Amino acid sequence: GVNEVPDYHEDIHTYLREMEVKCKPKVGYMKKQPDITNSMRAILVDWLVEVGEEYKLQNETLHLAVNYIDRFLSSMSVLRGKLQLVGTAAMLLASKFEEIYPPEVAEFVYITDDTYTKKQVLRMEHLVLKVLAFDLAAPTINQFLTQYFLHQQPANCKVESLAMFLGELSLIDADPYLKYLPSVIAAAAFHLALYTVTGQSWPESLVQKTGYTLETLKPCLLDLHQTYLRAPQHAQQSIREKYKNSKYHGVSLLNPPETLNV
Amino acid sequence: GPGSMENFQKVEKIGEGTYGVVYKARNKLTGEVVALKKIRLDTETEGVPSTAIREISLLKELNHPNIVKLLDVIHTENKLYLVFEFLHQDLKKFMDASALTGIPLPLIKSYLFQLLQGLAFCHSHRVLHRDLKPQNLLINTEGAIKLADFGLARAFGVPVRTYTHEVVTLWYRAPEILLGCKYYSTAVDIWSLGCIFAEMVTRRALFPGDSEIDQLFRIFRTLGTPDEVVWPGVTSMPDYKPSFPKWARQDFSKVVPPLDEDGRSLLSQMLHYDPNKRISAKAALAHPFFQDVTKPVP
Ligand SMILES: OCc1cc(Br)ccn1
Ligand SMILES: OCc1cc(Br)ccn1
Ligand SMILES: OCc1cc(Br)ccn1
Ligand SMILES: OCc1cc(Br)ccn1
Ligand SMILES: OCc1cc(Br)ccn1
Ligand SMILES: OCc1cc(Br)ccn1
Ligand SMILES: OCc1cc(Br)ccn1
Repeated sequence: GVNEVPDYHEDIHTYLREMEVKCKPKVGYMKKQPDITNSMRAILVDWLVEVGEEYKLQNETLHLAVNYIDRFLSSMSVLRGKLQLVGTAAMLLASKFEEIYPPEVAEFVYITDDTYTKKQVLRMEHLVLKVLAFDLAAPTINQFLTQYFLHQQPANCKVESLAMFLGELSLIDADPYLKYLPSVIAAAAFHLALYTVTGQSWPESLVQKTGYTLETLKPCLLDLHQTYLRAPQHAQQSIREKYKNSKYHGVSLLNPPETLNV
Repeated sequence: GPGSMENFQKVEKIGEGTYGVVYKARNKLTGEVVALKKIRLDTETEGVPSTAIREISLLKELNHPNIVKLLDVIHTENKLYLVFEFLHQDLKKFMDASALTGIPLPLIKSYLFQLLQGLAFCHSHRVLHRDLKPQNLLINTEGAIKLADFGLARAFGVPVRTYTHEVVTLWYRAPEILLGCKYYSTAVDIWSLGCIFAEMVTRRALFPGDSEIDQLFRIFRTLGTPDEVVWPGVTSMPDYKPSFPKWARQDFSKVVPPLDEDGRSLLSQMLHYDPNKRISAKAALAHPFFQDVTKPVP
């Protein structure tokens, strides 16, 4: 299990828990954004999802980009006309950090329909770097999920894929999800996926690891269950389309449960 | 942030990296001596290099006595300067210029102990180094040694995903990389420290191959050609070939003859074929080889 770093998984989990509190965006920065809204952010994130599937980027890269965007919008006011430029530079930065083979800058320009220039993307790249002070090794929902997956008895790929979709769905809707930590959304996502596929519940072994119980997860879990019920109707549909693909076991086609018994 | 190039006085060039030159400089207000790594962006067409983004982001969060310290990052005009703490020499220059009659065993023992501390701290902070070699290990005048050059380093997840292939300078590269394995982990850094351990004793590289296959062959001639018993899965690995010559494992006392029993024990566990059996940095700190350890000066 060296691929699962037995000698370091706890040290790592503890550290990510510390780092998610330090890298957290301001819940409700949108109220203080004069010209942009949650609905605009949702459009951007949904687009970033399509960009990632087009360039066959990792899920981690998406998660990082959203992280960078949220933290950036926490201190910088942005006109709606520049919101995409921010997202574009976020996606470039995350790709250079996490992708074996990042897309070239020219390709990031291309996906913006020549709204922006190569010069604009690069100057924004520098701005985001400055605003984040290069703090780019941020914990994601996804980093917690992959560790939670080690606690399956036994491993189920439908469970894994369904958890990543739900966690991904959360990235779209800053309200409410900005009020939860990655580690908590991942927990809710994992339990809901597990309950949906196998009827089972958040394992005691993960209670030990995380300190979280169904009690502590309940609020986030009630929201995620709604997001899941309502997902066929959401204005943004890119994640559902993505998760129809075999790569992800077609999990967006699974029916959500009507109730949780929580 | 806390600094501008107005307050640095260049002293002399000290080296060269992939994206520029390193200088030794002096802070003119505090007296502090530093290493400036200049990275040029003016002559960059894809914005800030991914190497620098990783180096900076990962070093920011690794505060530890055996990891060189990133003190600052300055963006002047068209330029990006990394300010690092200053160490006088790297391990390779010391084995080549001051280890003619050899490195004394206390000093090998102290250095390996400190390297393991630094690497354990890396691994506990989801970071693989992926270029541990003596050139990238910096020594001071007080007896300290520090992991350096994080330009090939990478933040990992648990479990690990497929990362970049063919990482690690060849002489220091682990068999699982040479055999093209889908996944590699923290054990690749231990393999490197193992080669380095041996190299401190002999002052010569342990497996100086001139190609991937020659590297494998040299490893196999020393440690024996691995099979399913010593390393389950090896025969099904992407670049494993059945035609591989089947060399017998030579008695380990013949690989590094000056090494005592404890040393051999430790080294054997650093160079285990199976990455699952290979010792971690964390477990290695307790190995009896370090029982009597101190921190003497170069
Ligand atoms: O709905 C308004 C809007 C959203 C984005 Br993202 C970009 C431009 N305009
Ligand atoms: O280039 C596609 C696109 C992205 C956004 Br954000 C808004 C509208 N269209
Ligand atoms: O992008 C960082 C982030 C996003 C959400 Br949705 C919740 C918490 N943190
Ligand atoms: O002072 C600004 C700064 C310092 C470091 Br270390 C890394 C990035 N930015
Ligand atoms: O003023 C520019 C500069 C460059 C170096 Br390298 C050191 C100090 N100052
Ligand atoms: O050669 C690169 C380097 C040298 C020193 Br000294 C410190 C940090 N980085
Ligand atoms: O390049 C020489 C070589 C020999 C063998 Br056996 C396998 C691969 N390459």
